[PDB]
Amino acid sequence: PISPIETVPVKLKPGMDGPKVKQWPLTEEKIKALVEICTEMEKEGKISKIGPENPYNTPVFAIKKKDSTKWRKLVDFRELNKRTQDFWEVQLGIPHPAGLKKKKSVTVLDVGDAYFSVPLDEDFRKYTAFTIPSINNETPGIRYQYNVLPQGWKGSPAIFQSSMTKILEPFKKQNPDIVIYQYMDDLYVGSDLEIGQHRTKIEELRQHLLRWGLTTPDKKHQKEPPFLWMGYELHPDKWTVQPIVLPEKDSWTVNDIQKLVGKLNWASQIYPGIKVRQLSKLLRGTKALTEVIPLTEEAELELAENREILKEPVHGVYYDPSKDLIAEIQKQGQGQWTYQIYQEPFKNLKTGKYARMRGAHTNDVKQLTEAVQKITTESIVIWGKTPKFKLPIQKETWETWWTEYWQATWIPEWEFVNTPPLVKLWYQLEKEPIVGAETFYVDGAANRETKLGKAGYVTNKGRQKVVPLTNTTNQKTELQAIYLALQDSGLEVNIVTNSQYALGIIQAQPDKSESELVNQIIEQLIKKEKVYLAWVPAHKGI
Amino acid sequence: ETVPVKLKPGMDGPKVKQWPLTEEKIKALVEICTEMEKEGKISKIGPENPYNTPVFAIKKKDSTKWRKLVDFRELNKRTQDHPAGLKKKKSVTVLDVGDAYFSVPLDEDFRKYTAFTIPSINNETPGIRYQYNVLPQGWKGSPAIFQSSMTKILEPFKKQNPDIVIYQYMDDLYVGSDLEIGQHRTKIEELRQHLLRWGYELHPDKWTVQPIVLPEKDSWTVNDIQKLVGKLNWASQIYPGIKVRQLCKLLRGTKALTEVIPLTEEAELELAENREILKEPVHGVYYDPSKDLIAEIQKQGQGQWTYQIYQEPFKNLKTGKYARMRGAHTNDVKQLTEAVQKITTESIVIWGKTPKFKLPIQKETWETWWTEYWQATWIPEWEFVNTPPLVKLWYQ
DNA sequence: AATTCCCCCCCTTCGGTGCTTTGCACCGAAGGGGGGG
Ligand SMILES: Nc1ncnc2c1ncn2[C@H]1C[C@H](O)[C@@H](COP(=O)(O)CP(=O)(O)OP(=O)(O)O)O1
Ligand SMILES: [Mg+2]
Ligand SMILES: [Mg+2]
Repeated sequence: PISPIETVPVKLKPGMDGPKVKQWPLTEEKIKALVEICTEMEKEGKISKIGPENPYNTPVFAIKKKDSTKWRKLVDFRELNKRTQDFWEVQLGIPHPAGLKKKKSVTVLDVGDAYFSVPLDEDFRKYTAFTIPSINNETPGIRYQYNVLPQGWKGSPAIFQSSMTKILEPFKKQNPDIVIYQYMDDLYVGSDLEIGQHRTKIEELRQHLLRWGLTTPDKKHQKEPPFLWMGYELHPDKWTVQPIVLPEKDSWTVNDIQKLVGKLNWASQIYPGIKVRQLSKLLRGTKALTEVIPLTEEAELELAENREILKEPVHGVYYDPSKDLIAEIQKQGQGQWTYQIYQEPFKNLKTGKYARMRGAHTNDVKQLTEAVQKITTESIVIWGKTPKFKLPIQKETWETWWTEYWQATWIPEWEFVNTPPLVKLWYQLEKEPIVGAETFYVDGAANRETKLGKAGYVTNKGRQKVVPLTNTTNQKTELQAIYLALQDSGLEVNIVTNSQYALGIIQAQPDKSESELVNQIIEQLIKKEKVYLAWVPAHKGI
Repeated sequence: ETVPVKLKPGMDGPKVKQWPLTEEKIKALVEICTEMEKEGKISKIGPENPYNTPVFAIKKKDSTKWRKLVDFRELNKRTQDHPAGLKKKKSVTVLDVGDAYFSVPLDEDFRKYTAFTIPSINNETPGIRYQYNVLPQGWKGSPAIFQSSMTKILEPFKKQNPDIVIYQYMDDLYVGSDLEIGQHRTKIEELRQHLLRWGYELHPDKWTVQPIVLPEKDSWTVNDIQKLVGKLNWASQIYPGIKVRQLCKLLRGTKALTEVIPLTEEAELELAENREILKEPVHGVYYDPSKDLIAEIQKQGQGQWTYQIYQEPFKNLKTGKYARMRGAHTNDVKQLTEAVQKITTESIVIWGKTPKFKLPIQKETWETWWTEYWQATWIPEWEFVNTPPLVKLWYQ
């Protein structure tokens, strides 16, 4: 039926009118399916026939549901969506099974014909006018307007989510011990009651929903485990993802690589060690989605590793609020990190990765801090509390970094775990000049017309060099001058630069850069035993 | 009574996403908002309202009670529009008078602009939306609609005690006296009682400017002279008159950084003259009420932070230090939050305007952890600096 | 050339902003995938 719920008042944007978009030609199978759907909808009062008094139209079409025997009628409301008032979305995220607590009795319910059970604002119905084109043209089209929430309109999801919340509020208030996860029309219902009492409560909930015009057909009412909920299979003690199929293709295109990367990112929520950086690097530079991309050796090795990971059967566990959350982080190399959130050893609540590359130049400590922040925010989302971190960084290393860093940085309660590779800073800059070491005064110049530049240095002992550079900028010439200074020195060196770009990068202790001049300097700085770098105001007589 | 509030011309309204919250914060928000809706202060709304401002909860110092706070900075910016003796008082107590605010109904054409969303743990349910029916805590037009009632609960004390200077900013009453503390702390109790029937001590004088200081040493090396020349050249932008033209002559030619350079008589003279120039205060800076205040913070290590409040570059209205000797809270984020709150409080005391902060922190770390240590009812505008300072030893 | 909507995530690209070393670094929005209904 249709909900007796109050309609949400909806208006158009100021100064705008309703859509007047013509119906595009439609496949005769699609036309017949739409005709039958519209006949049933009009018999049920969900759509209403309209005549010449309505000057609006919007194209309709149909797709195939997961039922593959029923059709989903959709309306291309893009013009109406652009001319519709703005909404605020109430769905702020996706529920996760790792955030679920253990329940003795579980029932999954799907509300049937969800959108079409919620009435639409009467003043807005005229803008939802559509036309079902006749089979083989000839006859004029049957023109309808929506009396309920249409699929394709940008206001339908939020309105349905508010209506479902309002409908569920009385039952939840009168049954506070029952847990109800509400995602659109999908309802997970968990309780600690006996199976008979739980089924009685489920029948009570179904009766409450039917009074508001929401049906809960037995076809999609799950009573026994495993429960298919939100893309997961829920068992009484463990949860798993629904089977994730990785293509076994021998020729890969850009779109196929994107699909595989997305599927591996999805699988990384429970499967440990999933890496996608090598495959994702194949997407840079490319253009057409149909362009075949030859898989490199590194990409093939990551794909084989991910496949080897995904053949074993893994499962998550349900949250235990009495025990403590522990997130352990591991370095995967090349800026990739894995992490496992668990409360008991070898029983993961959830798994994940962090591989975002922020900044042109960075080190492992900064990336570990970023990963810790990401895991912290994800844990606050899922369980509402920050976990205890097991980080592969020594307390001395973190102390040195955060005391000697010019930014405010922090990591929540964490303990060091001795699992290599360990996070460490690969070089340190001397706080004072080194006595007995050659002092290099370096500089880099570049006129911004011809893009030609000079990198030079002189030492206190008389040595000098003046390498010329092509297609470089002032910044790049200063970095080059520092590079010469590092190359042409012993294990201990004092370098005086008149560049704050250079000193600003080199002082942040980079260990990896999206530049080969900074990356080359990094290898020279790791070899030297002591390096003092000093800025001196430039043209001053120094 | 209802004041016809309006927005600035050609401005839509706040549309800001709600950040994730902890279980304790969400539970506190749910309880507070259930009580507020039961009392009619806030009303449940749907998604047809397109506006939204962030909301969270704090626990004030020595209170053990949760307080709901709403980030109204965007609404304050979009809303269509000082006791100078306050900086010279000895004890300024801050009182929260935001509770009297929830009794004046807000204009119905403006309630939609005060929408906020409570999130759910694990996204079990869709976020619960509310709008304010009364004057909200955090909005800049709320104190502008209580002025009348305030300047009437105040008059019977603001005249009985003409010496005490009372200022009001947002939800806070800064009441500053020159009495002995035992006395100022009794008057304040009397004022509390006089606000109870009608419905944090600062010491603004123990506040000092941090001057620019040059190193004092027996022997000066080439590195020392290069650092001194750099510092003096940077300070020449702030204090014109700094010669540094003969101290740049001892650094002539290529020399080792550890080589000791004897300071010539002219160099010593110029150094003494520059020290005298740096010691005397900078003249020619005036607070322009039309312009906005900018506060820059630099981390100095060992729990030391420097800050400069200015309206134009190199024309500093204030310089200071927040020295929280890193002890138990060796949290950089906690120290930075505590420094930001202190600087905002002194900016409101001195000029009446909160400054725009240039935070020496990554944005994501701040958005993650700043609510865990915030204890003020206001929130200043802040931008995040992602560039080493180096001009960080030029302030400490 | 098949055409829809909303939500979360990751990964890549581009234009805008800020500072002033005018290039470079950084951040948000938008494009593609994944998952949910
Ligand atoms: N591709 C899509 N485009 C637009 N809207 C879409 C959508 N998939 C799901 N939705 C929205 C509308 C459905 O009413 C609602 C429920 O999603 P649903 O896919 O379970 C179908 P429903 O209409 O409830 O009926 P029934 O088949 O169970 O009898 O989710
Ligand atoms: Mg469904
Ligand atoms: Mg359904």
